[PDB]
Amino acid sequence: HWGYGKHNGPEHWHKDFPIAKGERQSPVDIDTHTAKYDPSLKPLSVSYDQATSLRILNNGHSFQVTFDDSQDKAVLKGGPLDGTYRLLQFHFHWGSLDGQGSEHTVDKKKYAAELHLVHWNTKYGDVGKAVQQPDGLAVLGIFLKVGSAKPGLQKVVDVLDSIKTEGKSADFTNFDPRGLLPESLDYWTYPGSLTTPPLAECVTWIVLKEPISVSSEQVLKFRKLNFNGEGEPEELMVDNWRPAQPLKNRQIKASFK
Ligand SMILES: NS(=O)(=O)c1ccc(-c2cccc(C=O)c2)cc1
Ligand SMILES: [Zn+2]
Repeated sequence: HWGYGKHNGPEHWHKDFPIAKGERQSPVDIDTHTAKYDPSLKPLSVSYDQATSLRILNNGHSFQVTFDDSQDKAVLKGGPLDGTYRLLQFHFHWGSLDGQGSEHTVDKKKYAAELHLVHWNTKYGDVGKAVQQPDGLAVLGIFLKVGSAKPGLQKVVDVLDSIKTEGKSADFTNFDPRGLLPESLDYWTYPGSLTTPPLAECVTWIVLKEPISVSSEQVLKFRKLNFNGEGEPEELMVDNWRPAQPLKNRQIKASFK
Protein backbone atom coordinates (compact mmCIF):
# COMPACT_ATOMS: atom_id res chain seq x y z
CA HIS A 1 0.00 0.00 0.00
CA TRP A 2 1.04 3.67 -0.08
CA GLY A 3 3.52 5.08 2.41
CA TYR A 4 6.64 7.19 2.67
CA GLY A 5 9.32 4.67 1.67
CA LYS A 6 11.39 4.49 -1.50
CA HIS A 7 9.05 2.04 -3.20
CA ASN A 8 5.67 3.38 -2.01
CA GLY A 9 6.32 7.05 -1.25
CA PRO A 10 5.01 10.32 -2.66
CA GLU A 11 6.61 9.83 -6.09
CA HIS A 12 4.54 6.65 -6.52
CA TRP A 13 1.15 7.86 -5.32
CA HIS A 14 -0.03 9.11 -8.73
CA LYS A 15 -0.32 5.53 -10.01
CA ASP A 16 -3.22 4.77 -7.63
CA PHE A 17 -4.37 8.41 -7.24
CA PRO A 18 -3.90 10.25 -10.54
CA ILE A 19 -5.12 13.52 -9.01
CA ALA A 20 -1.63 13.58 -7.42
CA LYS A 21 -0.61 15.49 -10.58
CA GLY A 22 -3.67 17.77 -10.46
CA GLU A 23 -4.19 21.50 -10.62
CA ARG A 24 -4.56 22.24 -6.88
CA GLN A 25 -2.32 19.84 -4.96
CA SER A 26 -0.85 20.38 -1.49
CA PRO A 27 1.43 21.14 0.20
CA VAL A 28 3.15 24.07 -1.53
CA ASP A 29 6.06 26.38 -0.87
CA ILE A 30 4.82 29.71 0.48
CA ASP A 31 6.88 32.42 -1.15
CA THR A 32 6.37 35.22 1.34
CA HIS A 33 7.37 38.02 -1.01
CA THR A 34 4.86 36.89 -3.70
CA ALA A 35 1.91 36.23 -1.34
CA LYS A 36 -0.37 39.26 -1.45
CA TYR A 37 -2.01 40.89 1.51
CA ASP A 38 -5.78 40.73 1.05
CA PRO A 39 -7.52 43.39 3.19
CA SER A 40 -10.89 41.78 2.39
CA LEU A 41 -10.08 38.58 4.33
CA LYS A 42 -12.44 38.64 7.33
CA PRO A 43 -11.07 37.78 10.77
CA LEU A 44 -10.42 34.09 11.52
CA SER A 45 -12.66 32.52 14.22
CA VAL A 46 -11.41 29.47 16.13
CA SER A 47 -14.09 28.33 18.60
CA TYR A 48 -12.75 25.31 20.47
CA ASP A 49 -14.21 25.91 23.97
CA GLN A 50 -16.70 23.00 23.68
CA ALA A 51 -14.34 20.53 21.98
CA THR A 52 -14.84 16.87 22.94
CA SER A 53 -11.82 14.72 22.17
CA LEU A 54 -12.50 10.98 21.94
CA ARG A 55 -9.55 8.78 20.97
CA ILE A 56 -5.89 8.89 19.97
CA LEU A 57 -4.95 6.51 17.16
CA ASN A 58 -1.80 5.27 15.23
CA ASN A 59 -3.07 4.80 11.67
CA GLY A 60 0.20 3.67 10.09
CA HIS A 61 0.87 7.11 8.54
CA SER A 62 0.63 9.45 11.56
CA PHE A 63 -1.12 9.59 14.91
CA GLN A 64 -4.41 11.41 15.23
CA VAL A 65 -6.67 12.73 17.96
CA THR A 66 -10.35 12.41 17.01
CA PHE A 67 -13.23 14.62 18.15
CA ASP A 68 -17.00 14.38 18.38
CA ASP A 69 -18.16 16.09 15.18
CA SER A 70 -21.88 15.21 15.55
CA GLN A 71 -22.70 18.77 16.70
CA ASP A 72 -21.19 22.25 16.29
CA LYS A 73 -18.85 21.98 19.33
CA ALA A 74 -15.41 22.96 18.04
CA VAL A 75 -15.68 24.99 14.84
CA LEU A 76 -13.64 27.12 12.48
CA LYS A 77 -15.27 30.10 10.72
CA GLY A 78 -14.30 33.41 9.15
CA GLY A 79 -11.06 34.14 7.34
CA PRO A 80 -11.48 32.94 3.75
CA LEU A 81 -14.31 30.58 4.73
CA ASP A 82 -18.01 30.75 4.03
CA GLY A 83 -20.03 28.92 6.64
CA THR A 84 -19.12 26.67 9.54
CA TYR A 85 -16.49 23.92 9.64
CA ARG A 86 -16.46 21.27 12.39
CA LEU A 87 -13.22 19.93 13.88
CA LEU A 88 -12.92 16.20 13.18
CA GLN A 89 -9.30 15.39 14.07
CA PHE A 90 -5.75 16.63 14.33
CA HIS A 91 -2.54 14.92 13.41
CA PHE A 92 1.12 15.72 12.68
CA HIS A 93 3.81 15.26 10.03
CA TRP A 94 7.45 15.21 11.17
CA GLY A 95 11.01 14.40 10.25
CA SER A 96 13.92 12.18 11.17
CA LEU A 97 15.95 15.32 12.06
CA ASP A 98 14.92 18.83 13.03
CA GLY A 99 15.65 20.34 9.59
CA GLN A 100 12.79 18.54 7.84
CA GLY A 101 9.29 17.31 8.64
CA SER A 102 6.89 20.03 7.56
CA GLU A 103 4.75 19.69 4.42
CA HIS A 104 4.36 23.38 3.66
CA THR A 105 7.59 25.35 3.43
CA VAL A 106 8.16 29.10 3.85
CA ASP A 107 10.65 30.58 1.38
CA LYS A 108 11.85 26.97 1.00
CA LYS A 109 12.45 26.63 4.78
CA LYS A 110 11.32 23.30 6.25
CA TYR A 111 10.18 23.14 9.86
CA ALA A 112 10.67 20.13 12.18
CA ALA A 113 6.98 19.24 12.03
CA GLU A 114 3.53 20.45 11.01
CA LEU A 115 0.21 20.15 12.87
CA HIS A 116 -3.00 19.79 10.83
CA LEU A 117 -6.37 20.55 12.46
CA VAL A 118 -8.91 19.07 10.06
CA HIS A 119 -12.42 20.55 9.73
CA TRP A 120 -15.35 19.87 7.37
CA ASN A 121 -18.09 22.11 6.02
CA THR A 122 -21.38 21.41 7.76
CA LYS A 123 -23.41 22.27 4.69
CA TYR A 124 -22.35 18.88 3.27
CA GLY A 125 -23.59 16.97 6.30
CA ASP A 126 -20.74 14.45 6.69
CA VAL A 127 -17.02 14.35 6.00
CA GLY A 128 -17.30 11.73 3.27
CA LYS A 129 -19.59 14.02 1.27
CA ALA A 130 -17.40 17.02 2.09
CA VAL A 131 -14.28 15.40 0.60
CA GLN A 132 -16.11 15.34 -2.76
CA GLN A 133 -16.52 19.16 -2.82
CA PRO A 134 -14.03 21.90 -3.70
CA ASP A 135 -14.87 23.76 -0.48
CA GLY A 136 -15.52 20.68 1.66
CA LEU A 137 -12.65 20.87 4.17
CA ALA A 138 -10.60 23.52 5.93
CA VAL A 139 -7.23 22.52 7.37
CA LEU A 140 -5.49 24.78 9.83
CA GLY A 141 -1.75 24.18 9.53
CA ILE A 142 0.71 25.12 12.26
CA PHE A 143 4.50 24.81 12.04
CA LEU A 144 6.59 23.32 14.86
CA LYS A 145 10.16 24.40 15.56
CA VAL A 146 12.40 22.85 18.22
CA GLY A 147 13.29 24.95 21.25
CA SER A 148 11.26 25.35 24.42
CA ALA A 149 8.56 22.80 25.31
CA LYS A 150 4.90 23.34 24.43
CA PRO A 151 3.01 22.50 27.65
CA GLY A 152 -0.27 21.91 25.79
CA LEU A 153 1.40 19.13 23.78
CA GLN A 154 2.69 17.11 26.74
CA LYS A 155 -0.52 15.14 27.38
CA VAL A 156 -0.32 13.91 23.76
CA VAL A 157 3.35 13.01 23.99
CA ASP A 158 2.91 11.03 27.18
CA VAL A 159 0.39 8.57 25.70
CA LEU A 160 2.32 7.79 22.50
CA ASP A 161 4.03 4.75 24.07
CA SER A 162 0.55 3.18 24.27
CA ILE A 163 -0.02 3.48 20.48
CA LYS A 164 3.43 2.56 19.16
CA THR A 165 2.37 0.46 16.19
CA GLU A 166 -0.16 0.69 13.44
CA GLY A 167 -3.65 -0.26 14.58
CA LYS A 168 -3.42 0.82 18.23
CA SER A 169 -5.73 3.38 19.88
CA ALA A 170 -6.45 4.72 23.40
CA ASP A 171 -9.01 6.86 25.21
CA PHE A 172 -8.07 10.49 24.90
CA THR A 173 -10.88 12.48 26.46
CA ASN A 174 -10.82 16.01 27.84
CA PHE A 175 -7.96 17.23 25.64
CA ASP A 176 -8.07 20.98 24.86
CA PRO A 177 -6.63 21.73 21.40
CA ARG A 178 -6.45 25.45 22.25
CA GLY A 179 -3.18 24.54 23.97
CA LEU A 180 -1.56 23.84 20.58
CA LEU A 181 -2.16 27.32 19.05
CA PRO A 182 0.42 30.12 18.73
CA GLU A 183 -0.36 33.66 19.91
CA SER A 184 -1.06 35.13 16.49
CA LEU A 185 -3.69 33.94 14.01
CA ASP A 186 -1.98 35.73 11.11
CA TYR A 187 -2.18 33.33 8.14
CA TRP A 188 -1.67 32.51 4.52
CA THR A 189 -4.47 30.84 2.56
CA TYR A 190 -4.85 29.06 -0.79
CA PRO A 191 -7.04 26.34 -2.41
CA GLY A 192 -5.47 22.88 -2.25
CA SER A 193 -5.83 19.21 -1.46
CA LEU A 194 -5.44 16.48 1.11
CA THR A 195 -1.72 15.70 1.47
CA THR A 196 -2.31 11.94 1.83
CA PRO A 197 -4.31 9.60 -0.42
CA PRO A 198 -6.88 10.10 -1.81
CA LEU A 199 -5.28 13.57 -2.36
CA ALA A 200 -8.77 15.01 -2.99
CA GLU A 201 -8.89 18.64 -4.11
CA CYS A 202 -11.31 19.65 -1.37
CA VAL A 203 -9.30 21.80 1.06
CA THR A 204 -9.12 25.49 1.87
CA TRP A 205 -5.67 25.69 3.48
CA ILE A 206 -5.10 28.17 6.30
CA VAL A 207 -1.42 28.10 7.34
CA LEU A 208 -0.43 30.16 10.39
CA LYS A 209 2.65 32.35 10.09
CA GLU A 210 3.75 31.94 13.72
CA PRO A 211 5.21 28.52 14.56
CA ILE A 212 4.86 26.90 17.94
CA SER A 213 7.98 25.77 19.80
CA VAL A 214 8.23 22.19 21.06
CA SER A 215 11.13 20.61 22.92
CA SER A 216 13.60 18.10 21.58
CA GLU A 217 12.20 15.57 24.07
CA GLN A 218 8.68 16.08 22.73
CA VAL A 219 9.65 15.55 19.07
CA LEU A 220 11.85 12.57 20.01
CA LYS A 221 8.71 10.89 21.29
CA PHE A 222 7.03 11.36 17.89
CA ARG A 223 10.04 9.64 16.30
CA LYS A 224 9.68 6.51 18.46
CA LEU A 225 6.36 5.65 16.83
CA ASN A 226 6.30 2.86 14.21
CA PHE A 227 4.86 2.72 10.69
CA ASN A 228 4.60 -1.06 11.07
CA GLY A 229 2.10 -3.16 12.96
CA GLU A 230 3.12 -5.17 16.01
CA GLY A 231 5.18 -8.24 15.06
CA GLU A 232 6.45 -6.79 11.78
CA PRO A 233 9.99 -5.49 11.18
CA GLU A 234 10.37 -2.20 13.06
CA GLU A 235 10.39 0.87 10.80
CA LEU A 236 10.34 4.16 12.68
CA MET A 237 7.48 6.54 11.82
CA VAL A 238 9.64 9.45 10.63
CA ASP A 239 9.60 11.58 7.48
CA ASN A 240 5.85 11.13 7.00
CA TRP A 241 5.60 14.34 4.96
CA ARG A 242 4.73 14.99 1.30
CA PRO A 243 7.06 17.52 -0.37
CA ALA A 244 5.91 20.79 -1.95
CA GLN A 245 3.86 20.44 -5.14
CA PRO A 246 3.60 22.83 -8.11
CA LEU A 247 1.63 25.98 -7.38
CA LYS A 248 0.22 26.11 -10.93
CA ASN A 249 -2.63 28.58 -11.38
CA ARG A 250 -2.97 29.69 -7.74
CA GLN A 251 -2.28 32.77 -5.64
CA ILE A 252 -1.47 32.58 -1.96
CA LYS A 253 -3.15 35.35 0.03
CA ALA A 254 -1.89 36.83 3.32
CA SER A 255 -4.16 38.01 6.13
CA PHE A 256 -1.52 40.45 7.34
CA LYS A 257 0.58 43.33 6.04
N1 LIG B 1 -2.80 15.73 5.84
S1 LIG B 1 -4.18 16.53 5.56
O1 LIG B 1 -4.21 17.18 4.23
O2 LIG B 1 -4.49 17.44 6.68
C1 LIG B 1 -5.48 15.31 5.45
C2 LIG B 1 -6.76 15.50 6.19
C3 LIG B 1 -7.75 14.64 6.06
C4 LIG B 1 -7.60 13.43 5.22
C5 LIG B 1 -8.71 12.41 4.98
C6 LIG B 1 -10.00 12.78 5.12
C7 LIG B 1 -11.02 11.88 4.90
C8 LIG B 1 -10.72 10.65 4.49
C9 LIG B 1 -9.45 10.21 4.33
C10 LIG B 1 -9.10 8.78 3.88
O3 LIG B 1 -9.80 8.07 3.24
C11 LIG B 1 -8.43 11.13 4.54
C12 LIG B 1 -6.50 13.25 4.55
C13 LIG B 1 -5.39 14.22 4.65
ZN1 LIG C 1 -1.83 16.28 7.40
